[PDB]
Amino acid sequence: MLILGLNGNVSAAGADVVPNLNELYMHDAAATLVRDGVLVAAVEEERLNRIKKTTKFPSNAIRECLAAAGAKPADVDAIAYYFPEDFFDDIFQQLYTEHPSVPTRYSREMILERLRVDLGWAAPPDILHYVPHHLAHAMSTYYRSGMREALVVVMDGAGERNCTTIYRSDGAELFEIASYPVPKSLGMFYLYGTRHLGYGFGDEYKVMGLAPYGDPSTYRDVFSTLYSLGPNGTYELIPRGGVVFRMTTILREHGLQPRRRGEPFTQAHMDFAASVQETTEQIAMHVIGYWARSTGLRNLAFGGGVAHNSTLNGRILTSGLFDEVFVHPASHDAGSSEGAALVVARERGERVWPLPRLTNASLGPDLGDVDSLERTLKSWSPLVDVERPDDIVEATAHLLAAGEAIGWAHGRSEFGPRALGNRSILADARPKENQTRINAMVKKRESFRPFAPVVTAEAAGDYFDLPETVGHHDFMSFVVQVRADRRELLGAVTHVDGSARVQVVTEETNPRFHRLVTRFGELTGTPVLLNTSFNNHAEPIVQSVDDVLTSYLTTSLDVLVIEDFVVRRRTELPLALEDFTIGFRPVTRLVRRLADVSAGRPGAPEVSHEIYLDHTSGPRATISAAMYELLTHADGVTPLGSLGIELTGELLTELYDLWQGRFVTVAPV
Amino acid sequence: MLILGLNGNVSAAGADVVPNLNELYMHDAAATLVRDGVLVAAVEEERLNRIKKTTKFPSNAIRECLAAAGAKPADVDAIAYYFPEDFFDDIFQQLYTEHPSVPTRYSREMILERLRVDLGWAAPPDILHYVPHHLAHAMSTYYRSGMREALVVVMDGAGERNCTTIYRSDGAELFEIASYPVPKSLGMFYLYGTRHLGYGFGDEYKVMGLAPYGDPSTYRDVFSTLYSLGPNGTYELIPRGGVVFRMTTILREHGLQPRRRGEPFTQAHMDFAASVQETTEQIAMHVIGYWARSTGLRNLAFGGGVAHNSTLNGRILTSGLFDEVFVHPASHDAGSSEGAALVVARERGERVWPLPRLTNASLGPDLGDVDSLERTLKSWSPLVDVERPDDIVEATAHLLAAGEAIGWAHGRSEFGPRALGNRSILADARPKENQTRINAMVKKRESFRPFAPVVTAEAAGDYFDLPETVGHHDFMSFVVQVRADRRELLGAVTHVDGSARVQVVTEETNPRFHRLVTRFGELTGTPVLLNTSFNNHAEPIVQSVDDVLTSYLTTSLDVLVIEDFVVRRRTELPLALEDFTIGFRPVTRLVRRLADVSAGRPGAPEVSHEIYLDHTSGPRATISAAMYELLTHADGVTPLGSLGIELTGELLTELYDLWQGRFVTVAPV
Ligand SMILES: [Fe+3]
Ligand SMILES: [Fe+3]
Repeated sequence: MLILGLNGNVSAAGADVVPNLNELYMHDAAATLVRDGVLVAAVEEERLNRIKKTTKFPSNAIRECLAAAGAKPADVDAIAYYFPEDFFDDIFQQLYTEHPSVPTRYSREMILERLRVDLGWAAPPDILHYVPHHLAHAMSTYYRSGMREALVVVMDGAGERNCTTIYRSDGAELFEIASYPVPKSLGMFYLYGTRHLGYGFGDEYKVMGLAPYGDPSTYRDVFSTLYSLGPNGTYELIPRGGVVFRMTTILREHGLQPRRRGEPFTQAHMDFAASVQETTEQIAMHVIGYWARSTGLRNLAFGGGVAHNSTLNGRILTSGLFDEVFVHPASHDAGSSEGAALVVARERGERVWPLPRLTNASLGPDLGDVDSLERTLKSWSPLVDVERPDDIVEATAHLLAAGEAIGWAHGRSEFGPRALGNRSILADARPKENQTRINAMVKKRESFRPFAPVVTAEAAGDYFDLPETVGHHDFMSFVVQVRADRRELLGAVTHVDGSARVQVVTEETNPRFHRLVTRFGELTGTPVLLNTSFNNHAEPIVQSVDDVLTSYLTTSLDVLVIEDFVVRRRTELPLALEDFTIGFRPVTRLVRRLADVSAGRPGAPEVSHEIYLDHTSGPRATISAAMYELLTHADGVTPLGSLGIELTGELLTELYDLWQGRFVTVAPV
Repeated sequence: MLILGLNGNVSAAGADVVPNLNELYMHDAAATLVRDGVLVAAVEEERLNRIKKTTKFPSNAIRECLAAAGAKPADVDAIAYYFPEDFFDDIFQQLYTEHPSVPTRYSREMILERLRVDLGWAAPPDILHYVPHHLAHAMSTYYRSGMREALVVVMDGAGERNCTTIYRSDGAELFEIASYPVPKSLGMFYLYGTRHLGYGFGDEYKVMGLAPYGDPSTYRDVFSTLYSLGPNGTYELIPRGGVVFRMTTILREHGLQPRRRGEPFTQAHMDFAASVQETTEQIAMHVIGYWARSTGLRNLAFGGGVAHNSTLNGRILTSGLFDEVFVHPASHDAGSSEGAALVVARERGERVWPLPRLTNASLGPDLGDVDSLERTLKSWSPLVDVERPDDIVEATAHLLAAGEAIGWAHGRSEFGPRALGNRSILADARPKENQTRINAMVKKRESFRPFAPVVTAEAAGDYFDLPETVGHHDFMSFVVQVRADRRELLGAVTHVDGSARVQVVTEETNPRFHRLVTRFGELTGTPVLLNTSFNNHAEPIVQSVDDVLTSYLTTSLDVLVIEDFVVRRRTELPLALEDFTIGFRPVTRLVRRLADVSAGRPGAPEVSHEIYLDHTSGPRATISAAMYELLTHADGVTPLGSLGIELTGELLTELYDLWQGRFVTVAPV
């Protein structure tokens, strides 16, 4: 049976269902394809529409999943949606009361319309089926664990009814044993803390990264008025919601004002981070500990968005409550779509359980074959030199050992937030100064951010203190201690408390990446690399050849390795664009705006030129009259060189700024 | 002692404190000036910035109040704000967590900055004082009643703590005896109902207008699951707030979807309106009845926004619980600003109580003197003919009796939502077809809307069944029955149940308007007129000469009476604008926008031209390339005739559309 699982809102490519549709309303849109129980293809819409954690309907994800799996629309037996229909339709109705001119169409109709318009794919209404949100999460987590018995815990932001649901397995089935209502959400608590630290939706892992620098005791007393642990795994949490969240009143009362975007981080900020992280662990371990003791289960499969807290995951491993713990690479909403697919297949009669443990998150589209790639690379030759060594792994280990920081792109893209050796930025794990270098210089972000190591399965025990409890480390789900005698050596990837978010790579999972790490260690003595996501500040992980080339050229990475090829910039900045086109993204908007900005009596209006990305939280940039004129010609087909506009260094430098911001698409003819 | 009272948010003229600042966040911004306890000047910011129920800081209102009262900034002893400081600062902090780049400035600083920037008025921080929201409401309502003892009830949307507060007077002081928390808000319930009917914030009185057409029994069973009345004046109301309001789930469950803007009203819609109104009355009378019986008080002073429900007010009169009832012309937040002023004066030592009953809501700016007006009118002569009869009241009664519908503007503008004979549209109350005519034709709105009569104090008992309980009818606060033997006669102002929102005008309140109504009755036999607000669909009540002339000329009113002058259009449409200027409002935005709207590979972007008003819920209009070009010259100074652009009928008709929409300011040189 072939099932398509979906999550996300219903918005088209170009405009949203409502103006500035809340970013909480079905974020991390994705599609999964499940064939006889096996996840055969999976990718998040963000990788394709280039909008971080997008809520847009995942049309592109569907197209690519089908092609990646060698399936056609007609092969799909059913479509599974990650939330119940009456809940989703309740949300739409709410929206419609707030926006009187938006037509009252419900989710079923709207989903099918998207399939029809974007994919030319019409189906009978009853192809669509809907599933409880927590069950979707839980089925995904449990089935992908391969475990024959497990305590299965889902902790997130919010389902239709609960923030947290506890299940025990019963062979192929799940028995729900407990839940905690939406107001007790750890996900929502962590997000509030993240917003207080001057961040937004999606930035939770940054707070988790800052927390080790802080002292949880500075604000312990204040935090103790925000929650309590009760008997038998019960807890209370300060009730979110209202004109003013009660938490806001309390913080302001104690003299804590929220950090602004781009301000430095004080010790006070780090302390607050530590308090948010500590509080989250206290409650999560209170719940998990109680239910582990009560059920006597020693296998845990943990999911929902809170399972992306790898520090918490580490605490789970060291508690000694379990013998084995599994966390899915996509424990956020994108992963629950495949859980919906599993539920729907089961309801339809399919019996696939049990399945092998998921070991490989590389389920997105690949880069095409190497022949077509070589051809594409020739089209980029005004900007880059291309070489094809006898052995790409051999060449790459040498690049790494000589001290180069590289883009590394091959095979199918990683499903879930973590790069794992298919769309990675790589460098030596040893030099401590690589933290500043990859951050401040290459990615352009905050310096405090820690980096994650990858080690081979063969060498893991030589660098890390792996706990007695067996975690599955294929997806960087867990924090572990670096061996004390290796902390100095592993300068770029050891946090201030001696910890690291570790990727333990096996040959089976990723032979090329495993061989790379193996060879690097033969050359240097140390089979460990730094592995961070391949993206600048303005984009999600790169997906296509176009994305990879753009990202390489608009950051200051030393060199790009894509499939069999080594690619290096020919100049410092990619300014020779004569034979390149400029195009708009669906969300690009270019304006000449007039406004009378004087005080007193009205006077002559002033002209501004501006480009912006018309999605929730979309960036914006002032541009010159000359840039405006140029971009009126951004048709995605005409070469820049033959627009009869003089391509000055000034104009091209301005264009480069916009390319770096991803406001436009720059590609060869 | 001279106190300035303020309400509203802190936004500048041109942009809001945050993007798309919620319209609930301090709406109906206003300023009041209280001198030795007497309201000497009062006006809402909306009348000046031309934005309905604006949340913008009331800079213009302050300027005009000062000038209207013959005061300078330096004369003001203190500034009073209608909410507590810690509540307002809590709201800002909330906002700042949601918007990381907005600087964390608190209300005191931000208010004083507005005074400094907009008015050139600097003061020491401690000039500003803040007051509990319900006490502000209650002091305003009670003091303006002139009552020596009263039950004082405040029912609104939300204060900092309660939706409803009950007080009994103690001479000049108020003793709080009871409150109901914010989740029990009648104001919020009524707004939700209003949104379900395809309306928005501010439209509550439209729902109240529709309710008599409906049958409250159709949905009685459904509605009974939304609330209950308990012992001793207690009640429960369905808890608002959450992902989905529980009320939304219930409505959708029973097959009730929200009406879209501009759709026709079915019997089902009218029934729903009747249910919302009935429910509101059931609860309000449950609370008021209990407290009237418990306190034994037979004088009621009723305030807060729910006191603008004139149907409810009528039910209060007929209950027989009271001997006298007073409702302020501005019972919404604009009126509470003067309550804050009264509290602050009392705290500072002033003892003004008791004061005479408020009888006159005409406290805004006047139209200047008649000499300057005659001069201004000459400047409009390309568009209008101006005549100056010996006796304006005599001429006007004749216009009315001959069947003309008129604009009528004189003296100081009305404070609060109701026009009362200073900025009114007037017509014969007798012809039933005037309902369709003033609505569908002149104002451009829904046909169902009822119209309100004005009668003289001398004649009130001849047309209306005034209840035994004495209501103060100076401000159209109460609904009463039209005498059965006059319902047929008073065709334009009698609702389907025989009721009307009546204005009983005295000579003292408005001598000119009283004389007009008196003379009209001498001419026709019937001293009753239709009296509706002077505004089209796209604006609040007209304020200035410019506003009045614009409104007259951009609607299809027959004739304008302004002060001593009769003004008539020279052509059907005001197209001779050669000697007129065009200007932007502070919120006007004119754009040439590009976007690639194709599907498939990117292609050439498309150009759109558009003008919009950059405030929350601001209108927007597509315009032609030719209109765009023209408006680039809208400097508010250069005459249209000498721009060297050909003023075709087509272009001028398009301009007229925009003028009617208030997207631009059109005025003589
Ligand atoms: Fe989820
Ligand atoms: Fe209020």
